[PDB]
Amino acid sequence: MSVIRGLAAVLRQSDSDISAFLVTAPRKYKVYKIPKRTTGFRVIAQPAKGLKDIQRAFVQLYSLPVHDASMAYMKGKGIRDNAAAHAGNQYLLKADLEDFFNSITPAIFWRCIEMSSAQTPQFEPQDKLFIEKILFWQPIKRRKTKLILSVGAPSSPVISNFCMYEFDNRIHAACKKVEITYTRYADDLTFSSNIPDVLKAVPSTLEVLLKDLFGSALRLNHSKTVFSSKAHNRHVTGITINNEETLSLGRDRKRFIKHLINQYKYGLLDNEDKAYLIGLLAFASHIEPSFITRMNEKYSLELMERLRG
Amino acid sequence: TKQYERKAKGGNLLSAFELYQRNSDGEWFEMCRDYIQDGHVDESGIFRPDNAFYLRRLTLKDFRRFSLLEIKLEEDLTVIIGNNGKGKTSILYAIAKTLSWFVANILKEGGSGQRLSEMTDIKNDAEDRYSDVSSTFFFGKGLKSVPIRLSRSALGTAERRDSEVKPAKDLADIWRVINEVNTINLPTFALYNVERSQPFNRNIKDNTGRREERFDAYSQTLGGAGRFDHFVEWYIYLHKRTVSDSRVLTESVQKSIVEKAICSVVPSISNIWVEMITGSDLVKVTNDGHDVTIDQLSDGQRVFLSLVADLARRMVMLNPLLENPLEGRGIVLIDEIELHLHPKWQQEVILNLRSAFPNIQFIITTHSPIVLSTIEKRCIREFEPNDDGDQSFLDSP
Amino acid sequence: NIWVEMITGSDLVKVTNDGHDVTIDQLSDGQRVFLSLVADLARRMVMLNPLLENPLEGRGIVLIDEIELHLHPKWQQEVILNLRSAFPNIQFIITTHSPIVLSTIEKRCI
Amino acid sequence: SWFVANILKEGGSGQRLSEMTDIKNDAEDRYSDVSSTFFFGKGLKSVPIRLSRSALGTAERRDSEVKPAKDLADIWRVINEVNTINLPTFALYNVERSQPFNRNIKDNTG
RNA sequence: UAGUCGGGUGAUUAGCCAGACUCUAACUUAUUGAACGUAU
Ligand SMILES: Nc1ncnc2c1ncn2[C@@H]1O[C@H](COP(=O)(O)OP(=O)(O)OP(=O)(O)O)[C@@H](O)[C@H]1O
Ligand SMILES: [Mg+2]
Repeated sequence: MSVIRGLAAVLRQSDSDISAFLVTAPRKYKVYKIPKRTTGFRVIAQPAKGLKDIQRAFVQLYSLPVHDASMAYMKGKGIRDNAAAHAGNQYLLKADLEDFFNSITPAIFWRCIEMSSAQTPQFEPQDKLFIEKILFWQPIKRRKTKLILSVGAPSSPVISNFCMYEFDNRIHAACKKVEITYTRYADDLTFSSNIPDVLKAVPSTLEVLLKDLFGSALRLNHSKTVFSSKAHNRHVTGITINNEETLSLGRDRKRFIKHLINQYKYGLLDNEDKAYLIGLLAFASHIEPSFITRMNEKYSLELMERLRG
Repeated sequence: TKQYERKAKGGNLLSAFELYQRNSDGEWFEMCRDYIQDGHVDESGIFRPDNAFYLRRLTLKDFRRFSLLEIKLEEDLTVIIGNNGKGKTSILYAIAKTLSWFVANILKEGGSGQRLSEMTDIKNDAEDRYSDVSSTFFFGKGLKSVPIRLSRSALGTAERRDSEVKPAKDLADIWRVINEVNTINLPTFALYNVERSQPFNRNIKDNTGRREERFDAYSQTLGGAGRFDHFVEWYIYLHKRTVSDSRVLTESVQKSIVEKAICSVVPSISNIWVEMITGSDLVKVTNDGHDVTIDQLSDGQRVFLSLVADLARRMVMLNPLLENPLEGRGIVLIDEIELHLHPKWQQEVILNLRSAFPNIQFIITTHSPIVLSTIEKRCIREFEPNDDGDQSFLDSP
Repeated sequence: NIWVEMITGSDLVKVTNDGHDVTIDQLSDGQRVFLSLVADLARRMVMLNPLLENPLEGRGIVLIDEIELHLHPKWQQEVILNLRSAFPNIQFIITTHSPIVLSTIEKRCI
Repeated sequence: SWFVANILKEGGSGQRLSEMTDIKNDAEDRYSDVSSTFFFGKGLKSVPIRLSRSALGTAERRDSEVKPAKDLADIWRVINEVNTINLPTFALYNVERSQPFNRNIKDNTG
């Protein structure tokens, strides 16, 4: 019934120790910096050991609805499925959102769980205290009223999918009536179609629907809208689409892989680059499997089986 | 670390400078300096650099009379046409403030640019009470995008918007640091508007700065009218030295380049000189075959001379290593190109400027139809006669 | 339309311009310059002729240089008739270099 | 000047060096510094200060260092508003003091 | 015209050879967490 007994049973512990620990579950975090691929840093925060266990346990007791058009953080699927759906259409459009994780707060969640078009679970009114202390971070020590959703915590992916449920539900049903295809990854939106002058209308529709559902809280980033066609470059989440209507690793990456094999032929390569080359060939086999059949023709199968792990 | 080497050996610019600073704290220095300096001579004898520099796109949200707008620009020339009250001046004002963040960071480490006013630039009936401006630049295949945003909230409101300026500091540091060890040529930026028309007098001088040192060329360059009172002082300094009868140039060569450009562009001036036999120093010109001092010229003559003379001095000081200094990189903005000009001069101004300065990007506006009569049709943009802040994209005829 | 208004304990001037209401520092240069000529000339005549049924019907001489400054083609076609209709007894001397302005004046005046 | 500005108001600012007159004409470092040290009895025996500037267009920049001087002036200003104390004097007399005296002292102000 | 896709030689991130395409209109990105491919 109540969450405290449920957690105490699943963790196999006495329930008074759960309520004693949860008093200050916010502030139990570590903070650090990671480098960008060109120049500068990105800032990350991760929850302390043992609070991880309570989060993993909580997501066993309950479940929440997800729409089919979502592609991230779901089991069995991956980025190839997202790229494959658009591959038959000659016109393309893309868009993006401001501050997707930090923009979510308890007031958004408690509205969405109540007003839903689908079968959300019931809860005890007094358990809401413990639910808020499990799910949210307090970044500033004195401004104790700030609570936000962190990207680095095991439960956040599921909650971020649930909050989008009605937005995905409506926009997909609208696109079907006009011959337009829609999919969504973590925070990318992608649209495509095979007839002209239909895509020009779409950006205006999104901006009305966002303020209708969320008010001021989430918004479209105006600086990132892009249009393309069969006459220019096209790619989706790192995968290129060629003029023969098939997926590709792109010419520039293919030529760089050829160079590393030629260094290995004459024994010039060393252990770091040898490890890196094996990792790339393991990935390349999943997306463009005909490439390996040409590499063991330009080079002997004898050399290729020696290189392979 | 190995990640930066795999990028740098592929021709990426920002990874090479990152290794140079980290390892200095010579392979990586030459890669930085050659990207900036390589070029060749075309079949017409004109020098062309391998990597160009220009603006690609602009966007405006709740700014003066515009709710939302987008525009795309050409690499060589662009011209805007309309009547009173359509936003022509308000576009050039937004670009000029954006360029000021580059100029401030070539002169000093960690400098500061200009702001938007919280009293008059916000739209009068917008419900959310804040405003935004956004841009994108290009600098060859080593880096294909550089973004910037400026913003501000209305007076007396409770919540403040922030600007995003860091990508402009990152590029300007490369030009500033490489130039101190060895030397390079540098880019030019300028604005001219309707504050150019003013009277002339001799009894004047500035006790601030020195007029013969290289970094004086950036002084007051985005102010709206040029410092023509600094041109006269510099031209007299060249005379007093040359009268006492690598690749840098002597004062005798620098003096000769400037005089040739002035006589070539202005239709009715044919010679110029300094003289000082009477006890004092004067500048003389030949005009309609007669001989006069600068204060006797008409307003239509003085304004056109004043524009051409100030641009040539800045070009000559900033590019010390070229054979013909008038061929460097830069961006120039000009509002109301036909102010004080007779109809027979109006129809030929633009093509003379494009002949004398071959590598600059020009952005220009007007409200008269004669000026267009030689221009191609991809260079032109125009507003709807029907508009009331509804037209969300500017387009060609 | 034009009127006087008060905000934050200070008085200021408002105008209605093509459909909306603004302060004087928000007008374009072609709008301000044309307003500035007409407003100055009207005051001086109202102060000098206190005993006419319409103060603007008195006498004098006015000089103007470059009539076409900051005006687009459709306005510079008609400015002369509107001035001469508003000040019936003044003598005017005027100069120009644009042939559109002349396209509505008789040959004796040139 | 940095002590005087901080006794009168919170924040505030002193005077600074001039880039076209004060830097030595031929020094290859291209920057200049001035440095000082005060004493205020056995409990506060040292207070250092530096003022600095450099030429335009260099790879790096020099700033001033003034925090230890701001800290002492705040103690004098904060204690005096609760219960009154005595305060220090600073003055300069130059060759320009010798000038004529104007007998018409008509000016009045409060 | 100029941009964009990529089959083949080439001690190979270059250069060169062959064949294609156009709605005003691409700019390659981030772990120790989540999901996926390959080892163990
Ligand atoms: N904050 C504002 N809100 C609404 N309208 C404004 C605002 N500020 C100015 N305006 C409008 O701006 C217009 C003038 O814009 P601008 O001066 O840039 O146009 P312009 O006529 O093309 O200028 P110019 O011809 O002199 O170069 C006027 O119609 C005026 O009513
Ligand atoms: Mg990992």
